[PDB]
Amino acid sequence: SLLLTLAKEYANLTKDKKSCKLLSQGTVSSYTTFKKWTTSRKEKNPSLRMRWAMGSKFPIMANREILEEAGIPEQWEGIDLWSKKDLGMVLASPAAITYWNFCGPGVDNSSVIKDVYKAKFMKKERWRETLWGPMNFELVGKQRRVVETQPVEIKLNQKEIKELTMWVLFEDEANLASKFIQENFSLVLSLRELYKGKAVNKDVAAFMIAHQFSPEKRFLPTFGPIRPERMELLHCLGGDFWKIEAVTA
Amino acid sequence: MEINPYLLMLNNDITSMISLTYPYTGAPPMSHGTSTKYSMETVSRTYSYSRTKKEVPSGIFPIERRKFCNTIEDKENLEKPNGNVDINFMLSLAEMLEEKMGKGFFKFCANEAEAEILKMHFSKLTEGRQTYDWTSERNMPAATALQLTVDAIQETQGTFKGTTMVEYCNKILEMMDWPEVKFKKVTLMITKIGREEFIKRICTINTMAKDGERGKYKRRAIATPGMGIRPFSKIVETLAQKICERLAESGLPVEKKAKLKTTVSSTNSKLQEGQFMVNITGDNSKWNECQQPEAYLAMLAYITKDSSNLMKDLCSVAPTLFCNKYVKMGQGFRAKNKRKTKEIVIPAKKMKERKELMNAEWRDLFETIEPYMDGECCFLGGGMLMGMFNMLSTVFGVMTLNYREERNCYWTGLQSSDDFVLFCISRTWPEMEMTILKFIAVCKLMGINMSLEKSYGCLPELFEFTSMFFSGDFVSNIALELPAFTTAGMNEGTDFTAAMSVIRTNMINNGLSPGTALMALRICLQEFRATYRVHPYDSGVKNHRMKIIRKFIETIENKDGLLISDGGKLMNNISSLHIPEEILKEDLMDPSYRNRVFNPRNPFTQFAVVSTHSFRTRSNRTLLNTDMRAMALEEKRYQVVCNMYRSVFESADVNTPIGSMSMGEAIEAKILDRARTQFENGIIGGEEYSEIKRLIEDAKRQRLS
Amino acid sequence: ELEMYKSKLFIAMRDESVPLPYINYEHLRTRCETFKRNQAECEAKVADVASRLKIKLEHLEENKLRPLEIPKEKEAPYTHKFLMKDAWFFAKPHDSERAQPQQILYDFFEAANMGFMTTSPKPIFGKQGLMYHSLWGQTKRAIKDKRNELEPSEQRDFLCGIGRASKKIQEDKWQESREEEFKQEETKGAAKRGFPTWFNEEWLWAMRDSKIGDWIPMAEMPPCKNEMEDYAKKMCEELESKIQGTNCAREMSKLIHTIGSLHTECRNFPGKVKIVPIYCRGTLRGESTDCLFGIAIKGKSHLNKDDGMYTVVTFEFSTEEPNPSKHEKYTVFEAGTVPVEAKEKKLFLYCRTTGMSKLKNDWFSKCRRCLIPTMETVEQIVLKECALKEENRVSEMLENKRAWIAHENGENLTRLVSTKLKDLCRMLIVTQFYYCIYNDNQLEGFCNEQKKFLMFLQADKDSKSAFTFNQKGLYEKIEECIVSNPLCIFLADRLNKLFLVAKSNGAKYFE
RNA sequence: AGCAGUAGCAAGGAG
RNA sequence: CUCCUGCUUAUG
Repeated sequence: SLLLTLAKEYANLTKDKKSCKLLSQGTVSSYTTFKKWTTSRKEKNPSLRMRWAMGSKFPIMANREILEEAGIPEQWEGIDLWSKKDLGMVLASPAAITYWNFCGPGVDNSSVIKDVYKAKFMKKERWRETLWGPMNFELVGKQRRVVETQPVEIKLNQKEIKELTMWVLFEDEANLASKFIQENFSLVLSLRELYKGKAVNKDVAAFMIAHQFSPEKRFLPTFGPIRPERMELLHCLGGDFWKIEAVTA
Repeated sequence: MEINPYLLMLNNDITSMISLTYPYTGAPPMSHGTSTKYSMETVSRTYSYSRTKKEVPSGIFPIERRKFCNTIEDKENLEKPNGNVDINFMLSLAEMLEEKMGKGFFKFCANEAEAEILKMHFSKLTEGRQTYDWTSERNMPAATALQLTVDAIQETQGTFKGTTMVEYCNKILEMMDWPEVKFKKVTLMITKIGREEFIKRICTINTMAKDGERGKYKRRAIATPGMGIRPFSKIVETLAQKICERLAESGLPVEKKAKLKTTVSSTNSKLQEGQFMVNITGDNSKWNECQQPEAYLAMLAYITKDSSNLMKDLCSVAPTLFCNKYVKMGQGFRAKNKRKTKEIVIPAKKMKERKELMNAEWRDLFETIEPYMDGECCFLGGGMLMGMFNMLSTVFGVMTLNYREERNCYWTGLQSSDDFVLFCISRTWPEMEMTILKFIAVCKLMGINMSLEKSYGCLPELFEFTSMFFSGDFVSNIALELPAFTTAGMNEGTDFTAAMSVIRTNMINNGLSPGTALMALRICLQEFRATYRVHPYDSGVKNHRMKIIRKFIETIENKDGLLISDGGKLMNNISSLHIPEEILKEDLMDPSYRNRVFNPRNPFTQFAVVSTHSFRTRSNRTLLNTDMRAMALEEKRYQVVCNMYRSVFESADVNTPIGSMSMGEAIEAKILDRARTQFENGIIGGEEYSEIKRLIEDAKRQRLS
Repeated sequence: ELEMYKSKLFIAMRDESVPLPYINYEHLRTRCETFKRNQAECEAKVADVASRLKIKLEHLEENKLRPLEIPKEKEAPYTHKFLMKDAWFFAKPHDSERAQPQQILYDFFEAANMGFMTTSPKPIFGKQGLMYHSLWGQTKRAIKDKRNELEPSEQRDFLCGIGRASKKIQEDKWQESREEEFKQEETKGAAKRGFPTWFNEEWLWAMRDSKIGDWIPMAEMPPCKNEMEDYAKKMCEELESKIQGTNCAREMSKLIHTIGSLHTECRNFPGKVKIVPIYCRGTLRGESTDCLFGIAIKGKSHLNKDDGMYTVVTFEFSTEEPNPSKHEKYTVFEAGTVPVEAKEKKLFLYCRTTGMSKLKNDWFSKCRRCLIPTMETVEQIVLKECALKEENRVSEMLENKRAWIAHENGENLTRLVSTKLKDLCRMLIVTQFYYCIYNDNQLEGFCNEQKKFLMFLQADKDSKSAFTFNQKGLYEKIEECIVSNPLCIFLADRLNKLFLVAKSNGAKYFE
C-alpha cells in the first residue's frame, strides 16, 4: 500500500504551478546540484555561534507531541523546559535533554546498537585484550606508505562496495551486470538472508555493510611490521623519539 | 636584572627552539573596508613589470591590448623584476627536459590525463570552494552558481541533456555563439542581455581581501573566478597534476622528506677530489604577477603535440580566457568633509567622474590604469592571480632546475609553488659566482624572479622549505594552527569525538609528542564542558542543568558510566583516541540509563558517532525579513523535490544518480515498474491499481499542461 | 566524440591572444610541433649574465650584521586592556548558589564597601575628569539599587559613543553646492614610538610566584595503563603544578572570566549598557574564593560582522602611585585608604575608555590554549635529550640540567643566569601569553624576519660560512615592520643583546 | 573620546 | 545644530 501513498504525494506536488517547471526540466544527475543550495557562505565560526546558542534560555528545536506525551512543563524550581512560540515544533532548553536522560521512558534496544556498530566494538574488544611493556627511547622514522588499517576478512577495493550495496538492498535500479558478480553473488545470497527483515533503515544498512568489507587504506607514516591489526594503534606504538612494543600475541 | 627569552639557542639547535618564534596563539590579521587599492596595486604593478609599450588594438573588446611576450625594452635595472618571457628559450628547456626521462613522456602523461577526462561527470565541479555568480554578481557556493548558470542555459535556448564535462564545455562555447542570453533578476523578473556583454561577463574575476593570513605586514588581494573558467582549469590541473606526479624533483602532492634525503645523499655521492656543495634557500617574490598565460599557451601547445584532436583544442582555452580577464575593482572609496561628519560613498562605477576627490597615491595608481578600465572592471592580460593554475608553474620550476649548459660544475634542487632549495656543486667561489649568476640568469630569462633579500646558503644541509627547517641531522615539524582543535560546534555528541579525531590526525601527521596530546585533550575537554554547561557530579556547580543531575544522581548505580555530556568524568586517554566516548562507556551503564539515553523515540533527534544527543539549533530572524525570502522559498522547493525523489528511489544517497532523461519521468516509469512487479506477486486489486494508475495519468496530464 | 565545438567568437579570441611574432594559432601550433633546440641558447644566457652587476656577500670578511634601529622617540605606553602588575583585589569566600556575575557584583557591593569610595572631582592627571566622576557616581548608585542598566544621561552619551558616527550617504542624491562641503579623503598611517623600559619588570613579575594557589580551571586526570601514560601524566602533573601559582595564571583567569562575561553579555543584550565585574576565582587555604579587580561597562554593541569595535569603560583598583609615562592613557583619581597587614596605605582608582571586538573576544576567551606550545617545547628538549642518550633518564634530567636565561643590566658579556628547566617553563608560559595578547601585524612580520636571523645565528654556531645577496633591503623590511608594538620593540632590543652574547664567541657580528 | 592601521567601526531617519 | 524610534536572564 506504499504505492498509493507515494502516488498521493506525487499527485499532491504536481498541484503546485511553479514546481512543475522544476522537475521534468532538470536531469537525473542534477539531484546532486539539487541537494546543495546552501546559500550561507561558510558558517565560519561554528563554536562561537554554538556558545552564543547555548547561552540563551531556549536554543533547541524539539518535537511537541512526544514531549507532551511524557515530559513535564517545569521542573521543581523554576527550570523552564517549554515554549508556546512557533509546523508544530517547539523550542526548549537542554535541561529537557538531561531530564529526558534521567526521568524518561526506556525501550530495550541494546541488540540493535550492538549490531550496527560491530566495527567499533570490534576495535574495543581488540583494544582491551592487549598487553604493553617498556619504552625504548631511540631514534625512529620511515617514509609514507599506503596502508589498509582495519582487520577485515573480505578486502574489497571500494568499487564492489557501492556495486555490492546496489545488488543487496535494492536491485530494481541497481547497475549493469558486470563479470564481478558471480562469486560475490554467492555472497549476495549470503547477505539477503541477513538484511531481509530488520528494523534497520536502508541508509543505516548501507552504512553498516561498508565498514565490515572495506579495509581503510590511507597514506600514513609507518614503521616496523605493517600488519593491519596494529595500524589503528599507529599513534600509540611510537612517535619520533620514543617507541613502545611488547605484544606477545 | 634583565631577561631575554632567546638565549636558549646558545646551546640548542633550531629544531627545538623554533616553535617558540611563531605568533600562532594571537589574533590573525583582518582587513577592513574596501579592497580597491590592493587590486589597483596588483594591476598597475603587473603593467609596470611588463617592460614594454607595444600595444595591439582589439576588435572584440573596446579596450587596448598590451603584449607580454618577446617584446622587451631592456632597462639597466635588470635586478628589478621583469614579466617578459622568451618562448624559444623555455621551449628549448622543454626539449631539454623531455630528453632527460623517456622519449614519449608528454604523450604518456597526456594520454593518462585524457583517460581521466573522459570518465568525469560534471558534478565534480561542485566539489570546490566559492565562485562568482554573474547573475546576481555575487560570491556564491559552487552548486548555486552552477545551478544559476544551467538555469540561464535551460531558460535561454533549449534544455540541457549533457551530463558530461565535454558537452558542458561545448554548451559554454555555444553560449558564446548565442546572440542573446536571458536570465532572471530581482519579485523574480526575467531579463535579457546582448552578445558582447555576455563575453565581458563570462571573463570576469572577482577580487577580495585575503583575511587571516599569518605572515605579512601588508595586505594582499585574492581573486576568485567565475563558473565558465572552472572546468577548463580542472582539465589543466588534471594534466599538470599527472605531470607533477610523474616528475621526481617536485613536492606538491605528497613525500617531501625522502626526496631531499635521496638527492642530498645521491648528489653527495657525485663529488670529485676538489668539488663541494652549497645550498641556497630562496623565496621567489612577485610570483603572481610574473607568470603570463601566453607562455602557458605555448607550452600547453607543446605538451599535447601528439595526443588527440580533442585534447589539443581542449587544453588551449583556459590560457585564452586568462589572456583577456577582467578584474572587479572592489567597491570604491569614501569621501568626507573638513569636519569629518558627512561621508559619501563612491563605488567603482563613478570613479572616473569623481576623479578629483582622491589622494596622491590613489591618483598615481589611477592614472597608470586609466587606458585599461571598463565601466566597473579592469582589463588584465598577463596576470596569474591566486586560485588558479598551481601545479603548472612548478613544472617551470623543474624546467629551470633541469638546465644543461654543455669544469663539471652544476646544480639541482627542489621546487614548490614559490619556494625552492637549490644545491650547487663547484670547485671555487668565483666559479660559485659564475654558476649562481647563471641560475639567476636562466630564471630571469624564463620569467622567474628570485628575491635577493630572502635568500641565503651554507655548505651542508641547513636550509628551509615550506617552513620545515632541516638542520644537519634532524627535522623540525610544521607549526600547526591551534583553532583546528575546536571548529565542530554542532552537537553535544559530535564535538569531543571530533576533537579526539583531530588530535589523532595531528599526532600521526605532525610530531605532537604525547603529553602535549594529553594536555590538548584535557583543554578541549574543558572547553566542551564550559561551552555546553555540563560539569561533573562531584563538582560544586549549581546551574539549571546541574540541579537535575545533582538531584537524580541517587538513581544511577554505577557512577563512572555516565556520559561527559551528562556529568561524567573523563575515560578516554591517549591510547583510546580512536574509540568514541559512548562505545567505550556502554559496558558499564545502568540499563535504565542506557535504555533511556538510546531511545530512538525522543523529542529531539526525531522530526561519525552515535546519534543520541543530536539536536538542531533554531534558525535566525533576519533571514525572512529582507528581500531574499523567496530564496529560502526556492531551497524549500528543492528540499521538497529531493525528499520526493528520495522517497521514490530507496537507495539514492549511496550511488550517484546518473542519467539524462528527466526526474519525474523516472518517477512515473519507476512507479509503473514496481506497480507491475509488486502487482503480479503481491497486490492484485482493481480499485488500488486503477486508482494509482488514475493518479499517475492525472498527474501526468497536470504536469504536461 | 573527438570533436570540440568549433565556435565563432572563441576562434577570433584565441588567434588574437598569441605572442607578437605570430599571426594565428595555426602558425604557432605548426611551429611548436616542429621545434628543435639550438646552441644559441647559451649566448642568450651569457648575454644575460654580462648585464647583471650582482655580487654575493660573505660573512667572515664583511660581517655587517649591525644591530637594529630602535626608534629614539617618545616611550611606548601601556596599551594592554587591563592592568597586570598594579592590580588590587577584594576577597570573600564564594557562594555556590550566588555565582552569576551580577550576583558576584552585588555581593561585592556589600563585601567591598563602596560607601567609602569617595572621589575628588579633580584628578591627578589625564584628560576628562567630570565625565568620569559623574560616571563613577552613577554606576555606584546603580550597583547600589541592584540593577545593571544605566539610564540615559550625558555622561554615558559622551563616553560610550552614541550619535558619534558619520552619515553614510549613497551616490544617488548629492545636492552639489558651489565651494561648499568640499569633500575628499586622506590617509596617514601609524604613529611611531620608543623603547619601553617597564616591560622587563612586568616580565619578571609575570613569572614570580604569588598566598592564593590554583588559578586556572583545568580538568580531571584520565586513568592510565602501564604504558607511557605514566610519562604523560607525570609531565602534565609537574608542569601543571608549576603553572598554577604564577601571576600569568591570574591574568589568564581574569581574561577568561571577564571576557566570557562580557561576551555572553554581548550576545544577550545589544543596545543596552551593562555593568560587568572584572574578577577571578582561586583557592585560599583550601577555601574556594573569588576576587574583584575592577568594573567594566559595555557600550551598546551591535555586532554585525566580525568587526564592530564596541566601547568598554574600565574602572580599576590600584595601590601604587601613577606615572605619566607608562600609565599615560589613564585618568588616575584617588579612592581612599586600604588596611594592608604585613600599615594603612592609599588606594587609587584608574579610569580608561577602550574597545574590544567580536573577533578579539574568542581569541581572548579561549586563552587557556597557551599551555600547548610550552609543553611541546619542553618535551622536545627532554625527548631530544633521552633520544640522544638512549636511556630512560627523565626524572633526574628535570633536576640536574641548566638553561641560560636573563643576563643582567650593567654587563652582558658571558654573564648569564642558569635556571632549572621548570623555571624555563615558567618563562615559556609568560612569553606565549605575551604573544597571546600583543599579536598585531607588526609582531607577525617581525617573527618572520627573526626566523631569518635565527637561521644566521645557527649557521654561525657551527662554522658554515653563510652568505647573503643583499643586506640593504633586508634591514629595510625589518626596520619597516617596527613602529609601535611594545613586544616587537622589546624583542628587537633583546635580539640585539642576543647578538652581543653570541658575538662574545662566534665571529659574524658587531658591538 | 576611543579601538584600529594604509580603512573602516563607533544607531537610523528628516530639516 | 534641532527633532522622532526596540524584545532576547546569561551560572568553569
